Amino acid sequence: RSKADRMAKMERRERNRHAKQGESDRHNAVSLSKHLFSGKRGVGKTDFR
Amino acid sequence: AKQSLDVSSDRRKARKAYFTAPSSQRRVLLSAPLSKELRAQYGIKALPIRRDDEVLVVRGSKKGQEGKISSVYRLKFAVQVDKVTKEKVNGASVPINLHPSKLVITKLHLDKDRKALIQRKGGKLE
Amino acid sequence: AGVKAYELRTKSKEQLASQLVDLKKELAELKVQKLSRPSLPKIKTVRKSIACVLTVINEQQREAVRQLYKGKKYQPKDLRAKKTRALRRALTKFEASQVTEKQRKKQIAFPQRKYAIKA
Amino acid sequence: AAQKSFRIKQKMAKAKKQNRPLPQWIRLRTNNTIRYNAKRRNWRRTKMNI
Amino acid sequence: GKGTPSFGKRHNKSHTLCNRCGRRSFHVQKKTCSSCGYPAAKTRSYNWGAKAKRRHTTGTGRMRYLKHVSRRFKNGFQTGSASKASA
Amino acid sequence: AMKKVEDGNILVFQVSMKANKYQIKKAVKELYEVDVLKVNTLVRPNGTKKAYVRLTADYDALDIANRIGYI
Amino acid sequence: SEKAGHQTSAESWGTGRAVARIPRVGGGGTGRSGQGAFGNMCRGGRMFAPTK
Amino acid sequence: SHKAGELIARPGAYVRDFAQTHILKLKTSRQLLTKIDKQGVYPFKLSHLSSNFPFVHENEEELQSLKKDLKSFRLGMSEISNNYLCVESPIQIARWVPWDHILKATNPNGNLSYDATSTLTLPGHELPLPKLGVSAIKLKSLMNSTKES
RNA sequence: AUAUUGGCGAGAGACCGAUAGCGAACAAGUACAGUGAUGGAAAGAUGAAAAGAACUUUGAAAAGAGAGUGAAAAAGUACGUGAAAUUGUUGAAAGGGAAGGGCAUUUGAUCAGAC
RNA sequence: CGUGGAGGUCAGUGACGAAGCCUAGACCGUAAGGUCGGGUCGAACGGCCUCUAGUGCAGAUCUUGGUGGUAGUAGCAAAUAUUCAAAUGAGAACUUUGAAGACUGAAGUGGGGAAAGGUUCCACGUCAACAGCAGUUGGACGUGGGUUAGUCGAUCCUAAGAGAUGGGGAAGCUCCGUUUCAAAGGCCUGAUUUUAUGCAGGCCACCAUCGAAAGGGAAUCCGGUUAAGAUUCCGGAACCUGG
RNA sequence: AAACUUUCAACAACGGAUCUCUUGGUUCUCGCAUCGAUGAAGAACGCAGCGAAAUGCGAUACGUAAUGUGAAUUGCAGAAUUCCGUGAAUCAUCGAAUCUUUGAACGCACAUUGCGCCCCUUGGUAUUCCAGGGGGCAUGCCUGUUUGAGCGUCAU
Ligand SMILES: [Mg+2]
Ligand SMILES: [Mg+2]
Ligand SMILES: [Mg+2]
Ligand SMILES: [Mg+2]
Ligand SMILES: [Mg+2]
Ligand SMILES: [Mg+2]
Ligand SMILES: [Mg+2]
Ligand SMILES: [Mg+2]
Ligand SMILES: [Mg+2]
Ligand SMILES: [Mg+2]
Ligand SMILES: [Mg+2]
Ligand SMILES: [Mg+2]
Ligand SMILES: [Mg+2]
Ligand SMILES: [Mg+2]
Ligand SMILES: [Mg+2]
Ligand SMILES: [Mg+2]
Ligand SMILES: [Mg+2]
Ligand SMILES: [Mg+2]
Ligand SMILES: [Mg+2]
Ligand SMILES: [Mg+2]
Ligand SMILES: [Mg+2]
Ligand SMILES: [Mg+2]
Ligand SMILES: [Mg+2]
Ligand SMILES: [Mg+2]
Ligand SMILES: [Mg+2]
Ligand SMILES: [Mg+2]
Ligand SMILES: [Mg+2]
Ligand SMILES: [Mg+2]
Ligand SMILES: [Mg+2]
Ligand SMILES: [Mg+2]
Ligand SMILES: [Mg+2]
Ligand SMILES: [Mg+2]
Ligand SMILES: [Mg+2]
Ligand SMILES: [Mg+2]
Ligand SMILES: [Mg+2]
Ligand SMILES: [Mg+2]
Ligand SMILES: [Mg+2]
Ligand SMILES: [Mg+2]
Ligand SMILES: [Mg+2]
Ligand SMILES: [Mg+2]
Ligand SMILES: [Mg+2]
Ligand SMILES: [Mg+2]
Ligand SMILES: [Mg+2]
Ligand SMILES: [Mg+2]
Ligand SMILES: [Mg+2]
Ligand SMILES: [Mg+2]
Repeated sequence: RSKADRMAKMERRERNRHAKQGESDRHNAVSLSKHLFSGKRGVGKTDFR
Repeated sequence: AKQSLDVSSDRRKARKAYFTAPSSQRRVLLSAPLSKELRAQYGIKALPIRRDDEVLVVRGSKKGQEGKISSVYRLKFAVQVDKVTKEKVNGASVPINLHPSKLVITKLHLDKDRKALIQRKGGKLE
Repeated sequence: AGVKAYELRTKSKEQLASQLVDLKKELAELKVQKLSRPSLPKIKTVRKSIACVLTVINEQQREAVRQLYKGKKYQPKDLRAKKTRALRRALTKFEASQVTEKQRKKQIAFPQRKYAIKA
Repeated sequence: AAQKSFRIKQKMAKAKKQNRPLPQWIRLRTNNTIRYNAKRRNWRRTKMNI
Repeated sequence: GKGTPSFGKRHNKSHTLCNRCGRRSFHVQKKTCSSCGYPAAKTRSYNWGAKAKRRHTTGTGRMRYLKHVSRRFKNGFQTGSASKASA
Repeated sequence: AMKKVEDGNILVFQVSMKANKYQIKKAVKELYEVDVLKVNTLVRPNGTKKAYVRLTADYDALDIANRIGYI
Repeated sequence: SEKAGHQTSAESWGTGRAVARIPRVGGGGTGRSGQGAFGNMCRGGRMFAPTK
Repeated sequence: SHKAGELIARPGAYVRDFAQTHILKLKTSRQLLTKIDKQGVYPFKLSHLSSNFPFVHENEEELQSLKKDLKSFRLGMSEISNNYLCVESPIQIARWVPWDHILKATNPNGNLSYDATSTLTLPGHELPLPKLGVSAIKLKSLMNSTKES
């Protein structure tokens, strides 16, 4: 039992370093956002305030 | 060289067949030679290994020791002979995994099926 | 451990039904014990015994129905042979070998001969 | 939604029975590569979509 | 107010679970699945989407009956049983 | 479930999902040889079915619970 | 393979102030979305003059 | 198991653990625990907590009333045992294990193995053979795997 | 006699070698996203064998220091080899509003050949 | 000059250490580069004569991965507010109880529900990660328990509407239409005694079906009870439909 | 003089290149012809002595039967008819079966675990009310059978 306990503690280390709040937290960030890195700004209507 | 069109000399295929062989194929993959005495007695060179045979270790660090087979671990591709173990200072004793091709059978476990198998391979029984 | 089918084949219908209800009672009390203990290795043997008894009863009834329909046209569809749908729809050997009288007389009169050139 | 259908309640029951960590005797098997449950679900983390 | 305040009024549903394909693509007002085409008799698939055909084709499920046809063919669609003892 | 036995002659069983109240009453009378007053049922959040079977006052659920064999 | 480096859906975002004009994978929520595609200088794209 | 030469039985004597306390939910469990705490620090049978015990006659109505009392007391003891307020005292059988079997078969973790599923801890934290490195769980597995036992 | 990027069974190569080769060498059309049609990843290597560090001691503990297993922990489930950017410690040096370079020699340190 | 593979040769190098990597050491070439020593490492690799190519990077607002300076910096300032003792614990601005001061102010920071979520409810154990300070605490982590109906809803009815059949279009996937240009279906009396139900001897105008958890609609109240359930359980007292 | 900045060397970090590997891919050649109303492909929900997947299977549920082999499976438990055997086993083979709810999906309907009718049987005093068990009831078309319709029409 303590062997398998030490196994699980050594296995959760990299997830802990990526700061996931469990094995069910699997939020994936995109590489680039289109609304942040596309378009130009003119003299008319704009996209954000 | 090979001549048949059904044999393959492909390393990838041979390694996949060995590592995904089932249990009844692993039985024939784990075969062990006989001693010179049993060879001259029976007329057989090698046999598949069984769980109650008395063997001798002829290769490795434990070369020279004897004992009976205690387990034939077909999943781990190994065999475990009694009285060949590694001991610890807290009193533990783990068994050593040995390959059957580095052993010599000195005495068989003879029943009806093994007698039929030796007569099938063309040996003598008297 | 468990029942053996070659021993079950030497019994009759009410004997197999009695053995079925005994095994069902035993599986019930084993589930009662499993409520308190996680590992009970007899549950597997009792389940395989129940499946074996049911198999033997079904094959006895099906053999009786086959002897009852022996030889007749129009057997039931599960007692009929199942190859494939296309194989069931294809022509038989008789219908495939039906031949016109004109062709039959022609094949009688002039069949293909055997010959050699060499001499 | 406190007044649901049997289909929704059935999928909820399966998703409740699937919500467990890995059993510890599985880690002790020979050549075991499963180190965690990579399909674990949480109610506030990710949604089931009916 | 076309963005985040209007995202708060979002609590109905356009699609529910399908019965043929089980996907949540069944439009409740059209009474049609936008994925498998149910309740039409034919299953919906298009040649401009090859990745979707690859997602839903034969062999992506259990193949409860087709996986034994090759063995039954190789043995010759035999009937009956086997004999014992080689004797 | 233990509290209901010493409360209202009520045994608690897990039943098949395909069974209704008539079948539950008939099976309890067949299996344990008692008389049934009432059957209440629910479907649990883990997907099984649970029945509360209330017996009549000419019978004692404590006796059946001892026979079954968990008390 | 004749379809390698082409089994994806990507479009160029245009002339602007931040990024180069390579076609980029669209979508969301996977880590692949926003990455460059189809070029011989892109990771996962086709090679220059594929072998026939 | 499937062994034919085995005994299957329940113990009849119980032991109160006075260093444990937990308020129970069953009224019969509370009444029975009041009687058990009145009984003392010795092993007791469930028949001794009855009110019809001891017998003042031989008439079988006192037998019937004692059996009805036992039927209620089993329901009480089922919840008293669940919360570790009381433990059973075990039934033993003497049994012989061969020394050559003991010395032939081997343990992977010698000194560090213990039960961890037992409930009494004084069995479970015991070494039968200390200077050979065999624990109680390993000794009972050797006894079960021997045929010459 | 001809066709065959699907299905089943085989044999191969002056092909690729984990950012390559199929999107996928691994529970991959998976996880995740979208109302929906659809979109769609990352992720291989302790050791011959887990023999995966018993025991002592400091610490609330994670751990440290001894000890031990191993051919080797300069192989410790962060595990073959472990480059660069970037960082810490020690030693040497230079520095009155950048640093670096070319030609030439002084000073200090360091070094091969050879008679 | 250099790189990945191929044919030939050196009976080439190699566990007395191959390839790779590091090196204020040595030599050769105008150069591309080649060679030797030392350290690290542990299983393969070269010279020459020829064959072949997915064969040489500083740039492309290049692609993917990694890392800096800025910098212990900007900042962690909406919603009036906290304090004392004890207990627990290795450790308490933040946990628990007690003692005080305040706030929401019944168009509440109270008590219930509908959409939606799905176990978050409750108990026991318990702190690596998360709760932009902390944490012995938690909607976190591990293991379980919990939802009981003749009368409450759904189920039934129809609304705006949707939609088969009979027909008619369309190369076809399918389109129109909802009583239509169709031989469109039931009750029972019969007579009652192969006797059970064939005709009955009169009917039959309407044409499927789907569509409301806020419309229409048969019938239940009080008291008690749990860690968590109740117009459903228990005790008492009613009512409705069908037979 | 230190500190600080920069340069050079040794060691240690950060990071995962290079080298060596490979139960994978890719291309070429050869052989074969076998899905479904006797219910397919696909879907949902279940099932292991102790499993969430992958891989199997259907209330006989990681399987039953038959045939071969001949002593294992293995993390633990457990295997005398597991053992000189009519016999292990996530073994191989596979001809007998089982095959929940669905799906072309077939009594009607389906955002419902909704509503019928017929036949046999068992239990409630019951051809009429209620309940359990078993077996059935789609459409188009072909051949035949039976019962009919029409002054369409022939002989009486
Ligand atoms: Mg989704
Ligand atoms: Mg709205
Ligand atoms: Mg709408
Ligand atoms: Mg209900
Ligand atoms: Mg590529
Ligand atoms: Mg790849
Ligand atoms: Mg990829
Ligand atoms: Mg959204
Ligand atoms: Mg590595
Ligand atoms: Mg190393
Ligand atoms: Mg690292
Ligand atoms: Mg560096
Ligand atoms: Mg190349
Ligand atoms: Mg080369
Ligand atoms: Mg050599
Ligand atoms: Mg070297
Ligand atoms: Mg240098
Ligand atoms: Mg060179
Ligand atoms: Mg060479
Ligand atoms: Mg190139
Ligand atoms: Mg380069
Ligand atoms: Mg570069
Ligand atoms: Mg340039
Ligand atoms: Mg970048
Ligand atoms: Mg500041
Ligand atoms: Mg501010
Ligand atoms: Mg404020
Ligand atoms: Mg505060
Ligand atoms: Mg105010
Ligand atoms: Mg006020
Ligand atoms: Mg008001
Ligand atoms: Mg709570
Ligand atoms: Mg708690
Ligand atoms: Mg915090
Ligand atoms: Mg903290
Ligand atoms: Mg919880
Ligand atoms: Mg229409
Ligand atoms: Mg309706
Ligand atoms: Mg309504
Ligand atoms: Mg009205
Ligand atoms: Mg409540
Ligand atoms: Mg009441
Ligand atoms: Mg499955
Ligand atoms: Mg079927
Ligand atoms: Mg409805
Ligand atoms: Mg006709």
